[PDB]
Amino acid sequence: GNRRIRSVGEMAENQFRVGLVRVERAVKERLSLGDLDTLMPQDMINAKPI
Amino acid sequence: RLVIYEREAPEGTVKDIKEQEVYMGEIPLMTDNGTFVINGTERVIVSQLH
Amino acid sequence: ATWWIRQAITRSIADQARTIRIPVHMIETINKLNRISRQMLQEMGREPTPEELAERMLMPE
Repeated sequence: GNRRIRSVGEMAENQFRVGLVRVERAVKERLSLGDLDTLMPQDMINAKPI
Repeated sequence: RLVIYEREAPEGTVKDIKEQEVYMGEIPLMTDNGTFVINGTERVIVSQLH
Repeated sequence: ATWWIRQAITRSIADQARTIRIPVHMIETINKLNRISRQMLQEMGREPTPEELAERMLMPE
């Protein structure tokens, strides 16, 4: 009753979650200096990290 | 969806640019038989008990 | 003084932080490449071919 079973689906979600927080820090970093209309939600979010 | 609040709001948006589906990562896919192929090699993910 | 320190930091970082020291323009060249690879990453949805970036970059490519 105290041993819980995870399995692939949940596990991928957890790693992916970590991927999203480490992108979050970056995202804030860009919104720090931001110009209004030049950038869009691409120039910020990277791929490789996730 | 990128929202920008008029500076010193009551919250209302100056501009919202919807960047169509920025690409982040390629996540592996699970096979019809429940296996994964990471690099040319079938790999299975064992369920966890914690 | 900010300019001098910022100049000083960077000029040193460029110089010694690599086990194989490489000239500056080389570093700047490298930096230019990552930046492009970023846009081109999702812009292309896959990632640029080694020659994809070549026309974007000035040099012999």
